[PDB]
Amino acid sequence: FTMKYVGSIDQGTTSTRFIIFDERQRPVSVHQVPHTQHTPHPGWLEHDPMEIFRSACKCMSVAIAKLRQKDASFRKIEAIGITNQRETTVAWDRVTKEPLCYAPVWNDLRTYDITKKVTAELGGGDSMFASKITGLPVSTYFAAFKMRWMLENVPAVADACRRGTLCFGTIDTWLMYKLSGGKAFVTDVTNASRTFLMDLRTRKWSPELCEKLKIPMETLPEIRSNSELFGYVETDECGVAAALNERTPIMGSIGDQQSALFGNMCFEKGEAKNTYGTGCFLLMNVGEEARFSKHGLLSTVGFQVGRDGPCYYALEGAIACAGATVEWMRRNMNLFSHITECEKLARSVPGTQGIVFVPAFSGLLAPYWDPSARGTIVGMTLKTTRAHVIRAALQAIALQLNDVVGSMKRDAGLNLSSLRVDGGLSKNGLLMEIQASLLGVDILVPSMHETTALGAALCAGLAAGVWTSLEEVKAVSRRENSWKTVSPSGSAMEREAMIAEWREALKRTKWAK
Amino acid sequence: FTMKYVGSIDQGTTSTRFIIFDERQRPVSVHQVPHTQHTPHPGWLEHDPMEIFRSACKCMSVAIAKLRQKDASFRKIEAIGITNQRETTVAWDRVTKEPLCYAPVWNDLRTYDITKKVTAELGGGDSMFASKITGLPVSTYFAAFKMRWMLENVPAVADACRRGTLCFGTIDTWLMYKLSGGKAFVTDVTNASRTFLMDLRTRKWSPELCEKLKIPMETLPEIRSNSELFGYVETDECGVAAALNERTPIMGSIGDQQSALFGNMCFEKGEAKNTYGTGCFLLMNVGEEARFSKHGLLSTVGFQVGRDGPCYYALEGAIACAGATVEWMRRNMNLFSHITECEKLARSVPGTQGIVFVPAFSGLLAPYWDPSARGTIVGMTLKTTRAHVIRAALQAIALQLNDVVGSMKRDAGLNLSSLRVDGGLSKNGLLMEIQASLLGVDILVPSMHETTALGAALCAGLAAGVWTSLEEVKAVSRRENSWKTVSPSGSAMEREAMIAEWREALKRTKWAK
Ligand SMILES: Nc1ncnc2c1ncn2[C@@H]1O[C@H](COP(=O)(O)OP(=O)(O)O)[C@@H](O)[C@H]1O
Ligand SMILES: Nc1ncnc2c1ncn2[C@@H]1O[C@H](COP(=O)(O)OP(=O)(O)O)[C@@H](O)[C@H]1O
Ligand SMILES: Nc1ncnc2c1ncn2[C@@H]1O[C@H](COP(=O)(O)OP(=O)(O)O)[C@@H](O)[C@H]1O
Ligand SMILES: [Mg+2]
Repeated sequence: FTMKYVGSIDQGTTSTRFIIFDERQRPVSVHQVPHTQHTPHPGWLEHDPMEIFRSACKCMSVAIAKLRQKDASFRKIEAIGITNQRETTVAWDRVTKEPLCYAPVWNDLRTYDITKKVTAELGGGDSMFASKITGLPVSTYFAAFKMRWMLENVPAVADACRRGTLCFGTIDTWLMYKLSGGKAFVTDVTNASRTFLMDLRTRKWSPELCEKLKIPMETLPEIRSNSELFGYVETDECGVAAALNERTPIMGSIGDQQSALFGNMCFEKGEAKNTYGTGCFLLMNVGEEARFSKHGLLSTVGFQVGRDGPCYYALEGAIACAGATVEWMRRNMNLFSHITECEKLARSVPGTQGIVFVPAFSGLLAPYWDPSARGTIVGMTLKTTRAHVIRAALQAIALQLNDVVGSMKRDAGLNLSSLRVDGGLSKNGLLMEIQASLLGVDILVPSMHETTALGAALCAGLAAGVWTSLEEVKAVSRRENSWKTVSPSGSAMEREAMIAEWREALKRTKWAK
Repeated sequence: FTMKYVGSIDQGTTSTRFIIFDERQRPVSVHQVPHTQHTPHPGWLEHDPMEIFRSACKCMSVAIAKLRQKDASFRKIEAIGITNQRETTVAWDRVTKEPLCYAPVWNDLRTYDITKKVTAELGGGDSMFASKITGLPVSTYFAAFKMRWMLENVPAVADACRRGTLCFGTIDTWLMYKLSGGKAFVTDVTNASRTFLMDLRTRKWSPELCEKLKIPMETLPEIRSNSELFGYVETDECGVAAALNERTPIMGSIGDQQSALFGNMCFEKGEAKNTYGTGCFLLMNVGEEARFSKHGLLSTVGFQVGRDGPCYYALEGAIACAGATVEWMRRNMNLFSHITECEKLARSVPGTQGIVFVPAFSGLLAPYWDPSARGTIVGMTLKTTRAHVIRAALQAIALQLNDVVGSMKRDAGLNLSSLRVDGGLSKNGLLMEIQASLLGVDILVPSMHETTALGAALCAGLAAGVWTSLEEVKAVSRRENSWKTVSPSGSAMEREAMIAEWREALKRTKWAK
């Protein structure tokens, strides 16, 4: 009979995408719509919630139209999954169905003042004071502090709060709310874990933290798993309820990085995913028992398939400048013109030969949180060329991830089994070879470019019966979607010497204000 | 009354050049002939003395032939001045009139083993043991150690020493010897001050230093001033005498850096010159009393006009990578296509916005000696561009000079009156402006920049009576050749910030070994 299709909304920081998958886990139809990156002040970033909603709607109707062209028997989508940029918080009124203000992005720094105040007055100076509850440090990124800011600075948000019509929610909630025409007010365990308001292990809202951070629990949605019935697409914007035909259940919701972990089949303990973009996030599945960090890392939910399915937890490490570093060498420094020359020049030299380039342009994150760190090159002679500098940048990305991986291994008591990588820099062959040799792990690069989107589609498809088990999911994946493997090709001393050289260079990165 | 002309032989590390000046101090003819750069062993550099002499004669006959084509008033050259690469030492036989080997160049490093031996055995671990006598530390550069190497390693030189036919001479002596047809064996006070054999206070050879270093006084020439009769040109090697037509006296001899000091009219104490070339050589007139450094700067003779005349001393400082940095950014780093873009890109930004680039590619010299220092960049953000790196390099050159100048001012017990500039990077308007703001003195840019050649021509012309006083020399210069004056135009906090950043960066430069 006809193919079963699963649709995935991939709502990213810069754009929204709807991707329709079939039973082969193959992306058969795609549409993308970008949205506005509002920066009203320095360090501020916010998105127009209604623009994001309309973008998703357009993506759906266009992708549906394109598929019916390829398959005329395509009448319905079995279920829809959502995957989203995390932490970004929307504030809306439950009567007008409208947002009270623009949504502060995960990246936004406006919450700095509140962040300081929380650590000092509630944490007594310790930013890790609630880390055994949330798995998180006090930071500008997490949803709670953005909520507090909107209560303190936006009169309309406080007006909705004082009346009792205020709703707070991350992008998954907002989308599910508007897609349902105001009928659903829900969130998944992964998104909820990024709010600073959820107990990580019990996966329930914490009244202790909600009251301390002055957030009314009346403004918070219901927490569900990643794979179950969330609601139904009940909106004719932009003709989506029509474009859909059979009434379509929303059955998947999962944070973007977690969706990548899931979509790359990282089901076992020690299986990890590094998602490349401007920076990169590294997530490792640490098993069913939550692991807490002594070395800067985040403790988060990996995935939970079903209301009482096993919850797999993860450790998370972020480094800020990856793809941005390679482009920096291009648009800012003129080291190359085409991004194909980047690897060509880097491979044209036997080594860095004395130099180390620490591309800490936005400070040191990884495990060693040092906001004073800056971009720095040491050890240069007159024999130093752009080729050695580019290769040093590639070595640096590898060494930075090694610092994260090392920290993850110690925090989890678990070796990195294998590493999946996708995104802009996963194409760079030399970077992969250096990373594989330095980490001592196999690097798997998916030939299918839509593994982030696939995660939410897998969550929905499992809930909708398109796929019946993770073992079937894995079997279909192996049959349909190939991958390149990059194995270690370096020596033991070659690694130790490179790290020792790296450690010496880090000492000189401090620059500060 | 007829037009008067003075010739200048400029014998450098890479080429020889004859420049004819008229009485207006205008360069009216020039020809350049290179000589072979012999590098038999790594770090070694050697010059064929007969090739250098042949080149000098070739340069003279061609430049003269060129002049009479375009100048009907040119009849003869009144006098010839010589200016030469210092320290480079020639060993020749007094009977064959030919060298026994090639001449080790000033930057040649074959004398390292001997230089460590002198510091150990004669100095007692102190390389400054004869600094109060010579003004120099024990170093590979200076002639005495090259002479010693020739007696230890070259059998012909050791053999000539036995018979009493061996002559040691710096380039001024070798040329003066061969030009005269073996009739003159003399050196000027500036060139002699670079042998490690002259006493600064007496301006004579030190019997004790000759005794200690086993260099017989039979091998050394007679020390004279920079301006007087040395001899006559009595050779027709490349048709030179014929070109000269009339008999021509050699009336000027001065080391290349001192010649720039003289060419730039630094006749008064407090007046300084800097040659912005591949590296920087800073010379400051310290007066009629020798001033000694505690910052590793060299004490030397600046000039002496006339037999036993007033002897003005100098302090000398150098930086390794000035022009070499600008070129390095172009070829090795692709920061710009060719020379003109360096200034334009650097000017396009108001400042360096936090970054510091310390181009210590071959260590730090000046008042902070550190061979372990390497090329370093600190403070980079994603806002940093190639333009910022270029401007930072220019700032770094100026900052290094500021440190050298400061150290000179303290030891000499005098303020910097003004800085005259030449070399090539003096054409960079922004570099001059930054330099002026950092120093707090006006910077003088001669529109006639053949200043090194001018010094020897002035020396010869003063002895020949073409110019009758230093006061008239300046008057002619002021009337005929226009100066560009660059006044300090910075902010107290901007200079304060630039120096403070520079200071921090220097601490992060240690790397080598
Ligand atoms: N082996 C297959 N079995 C069933 N349907 C398929 C198969 N291959 C392609 N299709 C269908 O053909 C349409 C076009 O997809 P296409 O771009 O060819 O997919 P792919 O490139 O992944 O094979 C889609 O609707 C897809 O479901
Ligand atoms: N139910 C199925 N749907 C699609 N392909 C299947 C199925 N069962 C087995 N296969 C096999 O999986 C392989 C992948 O097919 P397909 O995705 O069409 O390849 P392509 O990359 O050319 O699109 C084929 O060799 C096919 O025989
Ligand atoms: N001390 C110096 N004086 C003048 N130019 C120098 C010096 N050192 C390096 N240079 C560079 O060499 C070029 C010409 O100098 P030149 O006198 O021909 O060198 P050399 O002394 O080796 O013959 C200039 O463009 C300049 O950048
Ligand atoms: Mg196909």
